Amino acid sequence: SNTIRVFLPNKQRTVVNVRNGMSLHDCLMKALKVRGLQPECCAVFRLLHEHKGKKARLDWNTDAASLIGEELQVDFLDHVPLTTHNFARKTFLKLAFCDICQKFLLNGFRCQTCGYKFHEHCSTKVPTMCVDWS
Amino acid sequence: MTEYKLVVVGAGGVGKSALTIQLIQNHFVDEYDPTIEDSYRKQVVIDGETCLLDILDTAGREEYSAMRDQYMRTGEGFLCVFAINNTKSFEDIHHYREQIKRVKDSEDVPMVLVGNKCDLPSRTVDTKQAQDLARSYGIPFIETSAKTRQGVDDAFYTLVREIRKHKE
Ligand SMILES: Nc1nc2c(ncn2[C@@H]2O[C@H](COP(=O)(O)OP(=O)(O)NP(=O)(O)O)[C@@H](O)[C@H]2O)c(=O)[nH]1
Ligand SMILES: [Mg+2]
Ligand SMILES: [Zn+2]
Ligand SMILES: [Zn+2]
Ligand SMILES: [Zn+2]
Repeated sequence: SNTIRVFLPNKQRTVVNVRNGMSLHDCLMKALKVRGLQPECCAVFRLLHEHKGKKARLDWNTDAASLIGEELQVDFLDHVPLTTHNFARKTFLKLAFCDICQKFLLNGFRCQTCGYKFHEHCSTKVPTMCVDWS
Repeated sequence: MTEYKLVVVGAGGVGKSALTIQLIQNHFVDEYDPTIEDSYRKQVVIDGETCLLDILDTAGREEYSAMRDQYMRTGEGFLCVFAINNTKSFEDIHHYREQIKRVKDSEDVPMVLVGNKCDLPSRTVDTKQAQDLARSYGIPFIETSAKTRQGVDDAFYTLVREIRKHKE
C-alpha cells in the first residue's frame, strides 16, 4: 500500500515499495539501471492531472514518502544521446566478428545508428539503449 | 515492427524476475526482491524479424490477486513459470492457467510452460511430469536457469513463435 507507481522512459513502468527514509533516487536506481538507463540521464516528474503543464520536475533526493499516492514519471533529460536501436538484416562477405560473443559472424544483424553487429541468438545481449554521439 | 505483449506469471519466488532481467540486462541477481509491477521493453531478433518485446513481470505474492485479471486480458502471450525445487508452485500452474483462460475466453491461448532453477541439485519435479502437463495443455515446455542463462532466450523465443502461429 505504501507504494508508488512510476512511469519510466520508453513506455515502461514500475511499482516500488517505499521504505522509510529513502529518496526517489534510492527507490528508482535499480529499476533504471536494470533497464539500461543511467539515472544521471534522467529527471523524475510529478504528473499534474490539473494544469496547463503535464508534469513538474522534482529533486532526485526528495524523500519518497512525501509522494506516496502520487503518480510519478521519469524522463530522459533534454537531448541525451540515448535512443532506441534501428536493426537491419546484414550479410558480411568479409570475416566479421560478433560484438557479443566474438565468434565469426557470417549472417547477422546491425544497428544502423551505433553499428552493433551481432548474431540473432546474441540479440538479447545487445544493450537496450542505442548510444549516439554522431 | 510488431510489438508483443508478454506476461510472466507464477508463484512468488520461482524466478520470474530473475528470468526477465537475465533477458533484458544479461545480469543475474541472487537477492530477494518481491515484485509488485514491472514492465520492460527490449528489441529482439526472432527468425529474421526484429520485433519489440513488451514484458510485464507480475507479482507472485497472492496479496496482489486483484490486479491480476486486468493484466491477463491485455496480454498476448504468457510464460507460466515454476521452480523445479517447489512442487506446490508446479501444481499451482493450473491455478494460473485457468485464471488466464477465463479472461481470454479461449483455450488457443499462447502459453509456454517454464521450469526454472535448473542449476540447483534438489530437483523435485521431473522433466516427464512437466512434458505431460504441457502435452495436457497443448503448449511447449522449456527448462531454464536464470543463474546460468540456460534456455532464457529459448523460453521467450518460443512464446513469440506461439503468438505468430496462433496469429495465423
Ligand atoms: N539458484 C537459482 N536461484 C534463482 C534462479 N532464479 C531465481 N533465483 C532466485 O530466486 C529468488 C527469487 O527470484 P525472483 O526472480 O525474485 O522470483 P519472482 O518469481 O520474480 N518473485 P516475486 O513473484 O515475488 O516477484 C532470488 O533469490 C533469485 O536469485 C535460478 O535459476 N537459480
Ligand atoms: Mg519478481
Ligand atoms: Zn544502436
Ligand atoms: Zn554472437
Ligand atoms: Zn492451490
